Amino acid sequence: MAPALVAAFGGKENITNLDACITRLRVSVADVSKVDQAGLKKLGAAGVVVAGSGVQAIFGTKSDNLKTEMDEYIR
Amino acid sequence: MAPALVAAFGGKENITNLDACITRLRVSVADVSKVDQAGLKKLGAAGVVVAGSGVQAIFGTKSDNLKTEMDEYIR
Amino acid sequence: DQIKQTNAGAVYRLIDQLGPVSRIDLSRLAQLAPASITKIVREMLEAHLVQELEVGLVVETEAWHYLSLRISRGEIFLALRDLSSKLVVEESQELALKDDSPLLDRIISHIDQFFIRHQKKLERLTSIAITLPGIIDTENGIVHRMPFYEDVKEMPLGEALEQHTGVPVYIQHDISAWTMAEALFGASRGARDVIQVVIDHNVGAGVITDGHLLHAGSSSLVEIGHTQVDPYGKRCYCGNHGCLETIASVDSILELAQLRLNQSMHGQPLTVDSLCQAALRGDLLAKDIITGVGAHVGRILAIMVNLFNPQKILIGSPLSKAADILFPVISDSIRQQALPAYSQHISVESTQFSNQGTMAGAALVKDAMYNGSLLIRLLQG
Amino acid sequence: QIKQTNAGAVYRLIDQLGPVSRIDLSRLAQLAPASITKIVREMLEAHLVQELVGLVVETEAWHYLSLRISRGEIFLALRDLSSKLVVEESQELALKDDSPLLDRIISHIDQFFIRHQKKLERLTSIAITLPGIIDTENGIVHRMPFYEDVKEMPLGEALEQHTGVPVYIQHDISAWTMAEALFGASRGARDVIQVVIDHNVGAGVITDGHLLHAGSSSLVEIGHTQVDPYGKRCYCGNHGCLETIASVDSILELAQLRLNQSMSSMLHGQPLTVDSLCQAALRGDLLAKDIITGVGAHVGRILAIMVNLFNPQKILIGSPLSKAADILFPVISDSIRQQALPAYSQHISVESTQFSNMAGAALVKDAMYNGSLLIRLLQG
Ligand SMILES: [Zn+2]
Ligand SMILES: [Zn+2]
Repeated sequence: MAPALVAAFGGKENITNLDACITRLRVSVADVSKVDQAGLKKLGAAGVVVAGSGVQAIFGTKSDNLKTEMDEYIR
Repeated sequence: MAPALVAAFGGKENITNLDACITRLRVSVADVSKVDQAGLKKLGAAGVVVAGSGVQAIFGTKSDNLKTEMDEYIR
Repeated sequence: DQIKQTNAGAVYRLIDQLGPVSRIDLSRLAQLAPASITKIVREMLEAHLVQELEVGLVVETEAWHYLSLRISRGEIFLALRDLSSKLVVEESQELALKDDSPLLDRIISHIDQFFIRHQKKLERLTSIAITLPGIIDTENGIVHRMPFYEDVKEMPLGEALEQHTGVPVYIQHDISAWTMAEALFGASRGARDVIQVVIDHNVGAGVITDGHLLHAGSSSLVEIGHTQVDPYGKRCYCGNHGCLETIASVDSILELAQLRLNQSMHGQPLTVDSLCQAALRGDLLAKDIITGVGAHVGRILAIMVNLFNPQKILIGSPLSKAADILFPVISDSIRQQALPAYSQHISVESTQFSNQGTMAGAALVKDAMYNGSLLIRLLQG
Repeated sequence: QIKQTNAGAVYRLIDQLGPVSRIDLSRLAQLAPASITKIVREMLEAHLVQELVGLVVETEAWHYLSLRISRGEIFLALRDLSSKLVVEESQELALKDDSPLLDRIISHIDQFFIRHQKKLERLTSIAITLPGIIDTENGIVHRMPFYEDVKEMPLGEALEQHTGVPVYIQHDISAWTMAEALFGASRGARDVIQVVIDHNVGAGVITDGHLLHAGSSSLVEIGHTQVDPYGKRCYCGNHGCLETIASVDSILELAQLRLNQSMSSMLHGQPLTVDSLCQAALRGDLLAKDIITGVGAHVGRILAIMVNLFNPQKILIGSPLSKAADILFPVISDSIRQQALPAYSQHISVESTQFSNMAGAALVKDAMYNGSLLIRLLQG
């Protein structure tokens, strides 16, 4: 659920900072061009906000958890 | 039960027409002032409507029955 | 009841407009509790307000009647209508204006007179709606002041009439009531925004935005009747001089036709009907009076468009007869003066109900059934 | 649906009076214990409201991008749903460039976002206020007053696609109208009329506490009501419009053309500026005076008909011309009272807006109230 969620942002090489609030998944990338809008939304996202250089994936309560699942897909 | 209804409306010498709907007991009268509305309510009328010279007494299903009662009581 | 009242009038509203709907459809549309739907529905089913089309529910209106009467200048129009507002019988009486007996009581008499003669056609009396010009306290049914009948001043012609019959009395300003009456039944149906100008013994117009009738200050109804289109004109009973209603008022238009007939040109006495007909045939003198009004109304209705942008513009007046000569004038104006992106898709059309049709209270009773403050009383029989 | 209008109506309540219990929401908002308690339950689970008996609103982590396009400048700022300010920009816009405008505006927004990429806590929507004819429904700016290049600009569709939040198109005028009512001069009033008199002419109206919209939310183009049947062409395609006669530029253009002729004015020497005209109209100059008077007289006549339609409590003017108020105001009032239902005009007073230079606020709160934005915010 999270290994394909890191690819939806481009990949460990494009995600500069992985973060998440209560219901969103505010992740800051290096290149928005590489952000997969479909895959994110076809994985649970109710909307993808691309304000500037930071994406905000709308998944819900699973967000606070998903940010953790994606950080483990490095180690 | 029937004679009380005739009395409340003013007795036979006041009832000029007597009919019944599916939920009301319509009865025309020669003089609305001679009609005891308070009683009509006490007997079981939910409401008493005065439209011109025809008093509508709301009894309900039991209305087409009481029109038949009052009808034989006037004889 | 308190929420059972609005909760109820919502299910009715859905069945009156969307019927035949299913119990399920109703629980889905009204967004109310499933078992809560079956309760309300069953009550109406028992009190004979709705019936099963045998799943399949559609209002029952034939057996219930209401009295819709509108009082406009020395004339009272009384009619009995269905809860669908279909009429049964209509009749127009008189009122004289000045009399040894107050108006308050003369009105009650006609109502009695009307009922007596039509006691065999009348079925279940549900209420009476009254529409009239004047300053009206609608939530209390008290006519504060009223044109035509000088001696009025705080007339509880709503409370006394409610006691004398025992059914609810709904009283609304003539134009406001009419405007929404058109919006539910006729002309401007299916529009959230609507301007309805009314031109008769008194000029004024009503407007609807988003889906609500527009009010001002207090109730302070829209008064475009007093918009100085002529910086001089005559003296108005308001204060200024040259108010729209000094040129556009049917009475003026007729004083103008007359005081302009005394100097050459007809045949029969001068009336609004004979005027329009003359202009209809091709007379240039009557045509010039009609166009003249449209010049003025047009100017005002021009800016009224850049403000609201209605889907429909309606003209309520005996002059809708001369549609061919007056409307085009209003249209040009609106097309020459308001924003092109707006005046594009919008035509000045005629009002569907005459200035005399009892259909003006058609909404008062519908608002009563929808808001629930009636379907609850009728629920008993 | 009914869910959106029923959901946004409970929110609309909880913010107008904080706090309010699940009972006042059921009561004051007309709703049963099922569709008034559960409607808050999902709003609490989405944090649009706050706990503590009493219910208030949570508006700090929610933000929205607001921007205004002036005759030549693009102002930016992020705000809370309470309309508080988080950060504001001051970037120049200019007229001609390599790229059109729509693409230029996007870069501007994108810039604003990378710098202040740490202030943002959660984006809900973006609200723009610019001049010109607009479709709003699709947000297609048709034509504009200072960018003849702009022809059918899908600003709404584009800015949404480039972020993922709803776009709101409105005029600098409407927005400012709600602002004056929220802290300006009409704060506390239910019926206001606000006229703006700058490079664009227009008027925002507040009816019974609500900001008057238009048919299909099409905006009030009161500035395009013909006042002179012979006036000059207007970007709306018509001519003689109000924006054509009272537009501050036209005033000076009219003064300038009339100066270029055989005419006297304490304005000959000092070059013509919006300040210099008033400053000279006050000293009695027959020219500057009569230009403003006329200006005043042209806005008053229209404003007189609006008094008859809305019978407002207060009438506000927002213009650099309010420097010569003792010439303007007294004229607009004189036009109001001489051609409007007395009872309406005999207790009305013209006053100047106590603010200058906006920001959505009205379109974002109302976006919450209608329940449109709320439903989309309930999953986020
Ligand atoms: Zn007048
Ligand atoms: Zn224009």
